[PDB]
Parts: sequence; structure tokens; C-alpha cells
Amino acid sequence: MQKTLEVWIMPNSPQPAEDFKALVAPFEKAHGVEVKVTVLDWGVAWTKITTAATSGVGPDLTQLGTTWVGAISAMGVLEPVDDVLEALGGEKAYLPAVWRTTRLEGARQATAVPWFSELRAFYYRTDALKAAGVNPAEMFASWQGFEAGLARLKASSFRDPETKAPLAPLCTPGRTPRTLHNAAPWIWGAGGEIVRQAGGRWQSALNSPESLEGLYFFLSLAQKGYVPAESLEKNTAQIEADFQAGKCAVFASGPWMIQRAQVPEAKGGFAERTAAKNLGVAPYPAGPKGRYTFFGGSNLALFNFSKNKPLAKELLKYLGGPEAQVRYAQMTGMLPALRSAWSDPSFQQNPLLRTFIQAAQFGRTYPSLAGWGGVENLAVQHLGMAWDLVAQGRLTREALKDLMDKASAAINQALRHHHH
Ligand SMILES: OC[C@H]1O[C@@H](O[C@@H]2[C@@H](O)[C@H](O)O[C@H](CO)[C@H]2O)[C@H](O)[C@@H](O)[C@@H]1O
Ligand SMILES: [Cl-]
Repeated sequence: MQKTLEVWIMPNSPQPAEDFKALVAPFEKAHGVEVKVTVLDWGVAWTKITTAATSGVGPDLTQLGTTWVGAISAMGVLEPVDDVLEALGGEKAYLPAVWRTTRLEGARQATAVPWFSELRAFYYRTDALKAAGVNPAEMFASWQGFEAGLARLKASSFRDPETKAPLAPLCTPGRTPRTLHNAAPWIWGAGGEIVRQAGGRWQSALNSPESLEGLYFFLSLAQKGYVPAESLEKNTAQIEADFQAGKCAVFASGPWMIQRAQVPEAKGGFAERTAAKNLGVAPYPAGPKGRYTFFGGSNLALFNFSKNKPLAKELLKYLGGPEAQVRYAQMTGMLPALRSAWSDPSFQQNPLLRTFIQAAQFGRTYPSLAGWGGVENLAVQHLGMAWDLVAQGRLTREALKDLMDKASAAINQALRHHHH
């Protein structure tokens, strides 16, 4: 009789269950096991996972967002996977920002195996920068170059061949629960942080001088006319759609847009569009205190009530390992989490994907706190109010400071009270 393993995943790929079943079919055959997959919507998965964790009933493996690893690990419900990670090549096999997501911050044992990385870089219209007299090498080198490039893009008379209208210089979604990930590289490039250990415990640093310098630099680009009114009312998918449709000269996204530019609109791509034929990528520009690439993605964890921890760890080694890494990155439009897979020809032969791997060298993640969930909720609430002021042209350094002072009080309260 076939042995059984159960895995919970989120919708990472176009046919989530079918793709995952294709991914693991070789493992199934090699180990005489049927891997049962259950797909959870991103918005319901956290509660289903915490219900599994406290009830002691659930799958053998679950996908976790990198930002969830601290909270679940602090519940004491995850099997240590230092063995699996040593098998896959240890600390040196991962970018440091990815390695940080294998455990609760400061914890003795690893509780999650890196599966795939989300990262962000700037897509840009090669045609629009040429017409505006902007060298992408200079525009994406520094904050000064970035803003000077947007000023040249705003002044340009260039029109999209299909829309027959001007392009907005920069699009950024102002209506998203993931708004903190778009702010994070500006906070970081100014020498700031969302949280910092201050007198030995974690506190908000959103109201630090450096955090406020970075956030004002980014949010003030909208107030200067570089981001349209309508973008601040849109979500991540709607901004991708606006770039595909020729409305934006520059926007931040992940690697999946490259594949989408190769596929016809009938298959959900944008190969027919001017943007697909005039596509550039550059990493985030260097701020005054450094250059940082937002990293996220997903890991896999083993529940300590699993009835077959040895076979589950063979599946973690398979999913974390070279061949499965490349294949699942292709399926999902993400990067491999395993650093050795960044040298696969399927990343090396495409110049746009080579640029993503250059951006990956600056990768940075949030601290893996047990309380991260509450921190991010509160940060997003107050960043939402800051974007609201941007819409009215009423974001001053003082109004931003007042909002991040409110966020910091609330975050510090949440961090003190986190239940164990
Ligand atoms: O906040 C949970 C996790 O969110 C992950 O991002 C997901 C995107 O990659 C996917 O495209 O959309 C879903 C639905 O909005 C996102 O949740 C991040 O990659 C993780 O780092 C994060 O823990
Ligand atoms: Cl941070």
C-alpha cells in the first residue's frame, strides 16, 4: 500500500495543485508514496495553519510565507530542520537574507526550509527612457539619479504607440495590504529599519530620522507629479496591468513579468504590447546608506505531530534541492531560494533574469519576529494614511512624522504583549 504524505500550499503557479503534483511525481515514484496536496487561498491559509498548529491535526508539511516563520516557530509546533539544511549545503547555500527566514529571530534551531524567493526590481520602458534622454545606468544608480530620471520622464513629450498618450513616469500601487514591501527598500537605503533592537528588545524604528528620510523621499515622488492619482487607488495586479497597457514608464515587480512579456495576451501575457518589445530591468537604486532589494517568498515547515518525519524530511530535501528548485521557480515565475540554482542556464541565458540575480545580491528581509504579523498590520494602516495625504498633496515631513509616531506607539504596545 502507498505510504501517505500531505502538503498544504498557497496558489503559487497557474494550476497550483496540478503543477505541485507534476513537481513531486519523481519523488512519489522513488519512495512509494502518494503526496496529497491541498491548496489554501493566501487570505485563509494563516488561520487554517494556526488551527492545525494548536489542534495538533493537519498536514505533514505546510508552505509558510517567509514573514510567518517567526510566529509559527514561537508556538513550538515545528520540527527542527537543521539536518535538512546541512544536507542542502548549510548557511553558505543561501543568500543571508534567505537564511534569516529559516528560524525565529535568535532561536537555536531552524524550523523552515527555503522554497522560493520573491524579490523586486524596476521594469522600465527602454523607448521612454531613450525619448526622455535618460541613461538607465544613471537613473537606477542612486536616489539622485532616480528622481532626476523621473523629472526627465515627466517633461518628455513621448507618447505610447498604442495608447497615443504620455506615460506616467512611475506607477506604484497605493491600495494594497503589501504596501510595506514597496516602502522597505527606501527605509533601508536611508539607513533606517521598520524594527530595531533598542536597549536589547525589538521596537519600531519607523519614526527614526533615517526611516522618515527614506519614506518621505519615496512618497514625495507622487506629490511631485511623478506617480498618477489613479495609481494610489490601485492594487499590485492593476499596476502590472497599467504597465502592460503602456500607462507607466517605470514600475517595481518580480521576475514573473519577464515570462509574461514572452506569452501572448490570449495566454495571460502581454507579448503583443509595446511594453513587451521595449522592456528593461534594473535593481533598486543605492540610497545614501546603501542599496537593498526587498526579499520575501515562501518556505516549507514540518509539523512536530507528523507521523512520518523521516519521509517528510526526504520531501523537504527534494523540494529544497537543485532540480526541484529550478523547476518550481519556472512554474511560479519566482527565483529559486537555493543560491546554487541562480547559476542554472535557465537564469543565466536571459539578460533580464541575469539582472534579477544581480539585484538578488542586495537582498534584505524583515527580522523573523514572533510578533511580525501585528507590526506589519499597524505599519500598513499608518502607511495607508500617509498615501492618503499624498493624494491631497498634504504629505509634509511633519505629517509623516506624526503618522509614524502613532504607528510606533501602537507597534511597541503589540511587541510587548505578543502571546506565548
Ligand atoms: O504576507 C504573507 C506572504 O506574502 C507573500 O507574497 C505573496 C505574493 O508573492 C503572491 O504573489 O500574492 C500573495 C497574495 O497577495 C502574497 O501573499 C510574500 O512572498 C511572503 O514573503 C509573505 O510572508
Ligand atoms: Cl526592517
